[PDB]
Amino acid sequence: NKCDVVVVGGGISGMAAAKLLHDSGLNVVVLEARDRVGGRTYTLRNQKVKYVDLGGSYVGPTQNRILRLAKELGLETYKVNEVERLIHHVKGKSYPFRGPFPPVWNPITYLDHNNFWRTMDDMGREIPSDAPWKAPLAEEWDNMTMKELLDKLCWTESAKQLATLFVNLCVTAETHEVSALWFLWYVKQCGGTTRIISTTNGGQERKFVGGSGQVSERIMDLLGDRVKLERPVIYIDQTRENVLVETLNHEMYEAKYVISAIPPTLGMKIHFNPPLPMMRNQMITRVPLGSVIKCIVYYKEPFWRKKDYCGTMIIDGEEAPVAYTLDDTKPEGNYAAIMGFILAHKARKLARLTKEERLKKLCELYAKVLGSLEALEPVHYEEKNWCEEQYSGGCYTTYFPPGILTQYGRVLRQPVDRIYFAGTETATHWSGYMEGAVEAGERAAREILHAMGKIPEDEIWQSEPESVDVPAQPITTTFLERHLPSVPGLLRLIGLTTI
Amino acid sequence: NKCDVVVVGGGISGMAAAKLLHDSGLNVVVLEARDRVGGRTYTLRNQKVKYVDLGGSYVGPTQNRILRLAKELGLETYKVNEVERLIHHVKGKSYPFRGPFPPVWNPITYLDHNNFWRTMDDMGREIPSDAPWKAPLAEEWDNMTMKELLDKLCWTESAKQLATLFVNLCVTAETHEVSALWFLWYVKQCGGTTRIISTTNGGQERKFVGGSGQVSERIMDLLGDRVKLERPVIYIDQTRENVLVETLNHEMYEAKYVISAIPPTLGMKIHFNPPLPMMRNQMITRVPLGSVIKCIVYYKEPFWRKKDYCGTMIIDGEEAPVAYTLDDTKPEGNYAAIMGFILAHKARKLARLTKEERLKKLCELYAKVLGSLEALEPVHYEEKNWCEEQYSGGCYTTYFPPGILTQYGRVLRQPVDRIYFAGTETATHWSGYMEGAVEAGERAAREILHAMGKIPEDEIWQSEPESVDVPAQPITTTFLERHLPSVPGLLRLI
Ligand SMILES: *[C]C1=C([C])[C]=C2C(=[C]1)N([C][C]([O])[C]([O])[C]([O])[C]OP([O])(=O)OP([O])(=O)O[C][C]1O[C](N3[C]=NC4=C3N=[C]N=C4[N])[C]([O])[C]1[O])C1=NC(=O)[N]C(=O)C1=N2C#C[C][N][C]1[C][C]C2=C1[C]=[C][C]=[C]2
Ligand SMILES: *[C]C1=C([C])[C]=C2C(=[C]1)N([C][C]([O])[C]([O])[C]([O])[C]OP([O])(=O)OP([O])(=O)O[C][C]1O[C](N3[C]=NC4=C3N=[C]N=C4[N])[C]([O])[C]1[O])C1=NC(=O)[N]C(=O)C1=N2C#C[C][N][C]1[C][C]C2=C1[C]=[C][C]=[C]2
Repeated sequence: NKCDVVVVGGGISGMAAAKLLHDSGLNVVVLEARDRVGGRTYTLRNQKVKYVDLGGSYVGPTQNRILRLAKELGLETYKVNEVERLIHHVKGKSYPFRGPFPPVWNPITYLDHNNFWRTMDDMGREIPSDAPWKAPLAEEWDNMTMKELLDKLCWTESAKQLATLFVNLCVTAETHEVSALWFLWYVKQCGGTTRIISTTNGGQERKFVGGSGQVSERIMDLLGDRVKLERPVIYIDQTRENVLVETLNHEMYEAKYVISAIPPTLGMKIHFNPPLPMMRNQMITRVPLGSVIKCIVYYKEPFWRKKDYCGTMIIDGEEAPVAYTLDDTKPEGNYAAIMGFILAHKARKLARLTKEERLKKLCELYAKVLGSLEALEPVHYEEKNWCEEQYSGGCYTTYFPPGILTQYGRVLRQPVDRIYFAGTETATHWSGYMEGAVEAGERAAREILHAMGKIPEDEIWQSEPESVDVPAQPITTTFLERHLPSVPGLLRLIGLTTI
Repeated sequence: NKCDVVVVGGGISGMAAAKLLHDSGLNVVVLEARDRVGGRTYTLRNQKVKYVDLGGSYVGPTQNRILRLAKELGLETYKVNEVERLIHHVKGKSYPFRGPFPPVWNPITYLDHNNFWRTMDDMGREIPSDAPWKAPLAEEWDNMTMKELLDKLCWTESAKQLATLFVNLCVTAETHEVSALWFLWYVKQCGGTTRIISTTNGGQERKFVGGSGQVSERIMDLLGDRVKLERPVIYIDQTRENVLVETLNHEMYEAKYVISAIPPTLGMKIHFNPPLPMMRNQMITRVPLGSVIKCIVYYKEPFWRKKDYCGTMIIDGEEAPVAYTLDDTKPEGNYAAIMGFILAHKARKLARLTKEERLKKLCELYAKVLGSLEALEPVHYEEKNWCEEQYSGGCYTTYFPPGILTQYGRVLRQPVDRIYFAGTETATHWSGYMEGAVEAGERAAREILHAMGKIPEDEIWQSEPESVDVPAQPITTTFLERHLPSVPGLLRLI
């Protein structure tokens, strides 16, 4: 029944909020809809895989909050395999390469590719992380889809196709589904294009030994009986002195404050008294999550390594069920595996098939790309379709369709009386990730601490010291990369020299 | 507790479904979240206004289902005033005109305007009403916003601005918010551009005497104690032999079947066991409703009529809080009033103001456009901001952002085990309107009747005889309208 703060949702954000508040000496309850904690992270354990992350998994440099929280809980990271060559598969052909990005040899295509990435970052610099709607051209960029932006920016099909794959992979949505402003914000608040797509020195550098699900599990252990599983919140009443929170299984909870640590649209599952203010009421119907099936194919050995392939494949084209893979072999070199995401429309399309049919398509693709018959002999397969999750709504995170961020973005983390808003979607650095969940959870917790008069206002937003275990190399550009012209820039140079 | 069918939602669609099923001899319960029926229709009554529709109000020719249902309930329509001249206000200036559409005098602008409307209808003819995702170019049109389409089609700013107003008014959303495919379907399934925006011979021809809220109210009377007010559904359990439906106030209902007669996204407010199939699970997070405040300013007399103005104003520009008005005077000529919609981003922007501040902005605008100081002396004001409604989500209806209709559209009315889907959003003719609510409610009811073996499959979808009270004149085009070239067409000819 009675406590200081009810936290709705036991994912990383809710658990981090509850832990902070508990550590501060407050009585907290976590109400979790599912029979488990973790939310969009889920570590499956069986004999065949030992352990596997079926949701959120990767961490990297600049993600200092999740790294610190996990370290405190007794967890370790290991490096995702990127020792050998990456593969770029284009027009039914594989091109091995070293370094983070597939080389471009055609000089026009090179200028186009260079300009695209550069422009994405240039545009991002105009977008405040904590207030994207305050960008000078916010409205213009928000009233455009990423598809429209790509059509304007890319003078080659090659750049457009790779840019499209980049969008699909980053936000599990089609270029035509998402606001250009929102997507540009999303990339910028992750530290830019290089940081977001890189394995080495980027978001995909590392995984947790034993799985990411341990983060939420170990906090639950610390909180004891304070975490209530199978308690979906259905009703929040703020008419009285204490907030009343009701669950589906008929239980009633009373608190001074509430943290909502669920995906914004999942707020729809709760009936509010009094009704939510107009802007939030409408906002929560406007913010869908993306579509993804995470698939892991297991092999007897990491055979790709013997061919000097690290396991990273970037695969162009509609036919490919998966567009980006990573080696998912354990740090010990066993339980050899390839991880791939079936993204956006392909998640929708391929969900109609059986598990076995999906496995077959993946193996035949990998056999083609790696040029290896061994890819046709999987020993095991695991997958998770996040689109079917009632209490997630999708994965990895919430996307904003055109026009929504400028009109409703201000509302995202605006408190509603005694309800404060956590969840990775309300973060300002690595929003969408486990890192963002920690930031948002701890910030929401601190908002309540300030409301109670326990901390000053300037302590609500707290900086994080850099991890000593996972140091961040700065993102650099060469002179040529900075100053080489775009395609229209080169054409203008030709038109001017013709005088 | 126990019945044949639980209907979730007591708006027109749910009420029509419940009435049909009740008339067939089944035991029906209606579970309604609010302390009233009607949903997106609401008729306010007080001495100052007598009665006023604050939500859905207008009906017109081809809307035969709502007309028949209302007639059976003892209701009558009257004609919205369009006797005198309409006004097109452009660049701070009023241009009175007769007929449905504002004249265009510049020949290039004329060609551009003509081509736009014609192209909208041409495109719509390729879109099946019952399956828009089956249009030959469905993906292409769905992956584009209406803003993108307008940018391609309109060679003049004049046409683009008017086209924008048209979109805003029809679907309470910005051109950049909505799929081109969805919007083109929306217009086509209302009978085309002429039918959708016309007062005379169109969707705004008539209102119900006494208000549209009477439709749901009178059905509730017919159903007696079967309608349960203040019963928001929170949980539907389909694991057992009978469906279990739980409400917020702790009551449990058991039925053989369920009709969901709420806006698709409001399905999110219900916890499902077993979980919804993947496609619907995601669909209901992808389908927002538009943004609108309906505002009615009352005056001592319908003074605009004396100046040979009917009360219809089409008002261009960002500054104007309202872009289209209609005379809202009662058929008796009293309770003189002007109705306007504050739409899309302007609803969001102007909601921050007080009621009094909004009234002032409306009156000053009307005084400008009508050229009358009398517009500055309102006797009364009523408004309703539908964006604040927990159990509506907005108004008039659900819009589809780019990419959603082709990917998730098939799911809209696909049954989930024993749950069937009503609501105006699932209609194929005047979806979005009271008319569509009747169609969907009665069709959903008939799906259950067929599932029970009570009617054959070909009786699920039923045609409606034309109303004798509100006959439909066919939409015609002139020879020049059909064959005059577009702007690029004329340039190609040069
Ligand atoms: C799903 C997913 C996947 C598949 C993958 C991934 C992901 C995901 N991610 C993301 C994460 O996970 C997130 O962010 C997090 O987790 C979030 O958290 P939060 O905020 O906390 O939330 P959640 O989890 O959801 O929780 C919530 C909770 O609540 C609950 N509920 C609901 N409702 C309710 C409740 N309760 C009570 N009541 C009511 N009503 C639920 O149940 C839950 O529990 C990510 N992340 C990271 O970090 N990392 C990673 O890994 C991940 N992933 C992804 C990835 C991707 N990446 C990409 C980009 C670029 C690139 C890539 C790859 C490769 C290359 C490149
Ligand atoms: C709001 C609005 C406004 C402002 C206006 C208007 C409208 C609206 N409209 C629309 C209508 O109203 C609709 O469609 C209907 O109503 C629908 O119905 P339904 O389907 O049935 O649905 P609702 O109503 O919503 O109902 C539902 C119910 O449910 C319930 N719930 C929820 N949730 C829940 C429940 N329950 C239990 N549980 C749970 N969970 C609720 O509460 C409800 O009750 C329209 N319509 C028509 O027809 N007409 C008209 O008038 C209208 N309006 C509009 C108009 C416009 N127009 C335009 C276009 C073009 C033009 C114009 C104007 C001028 C010129 C031109």
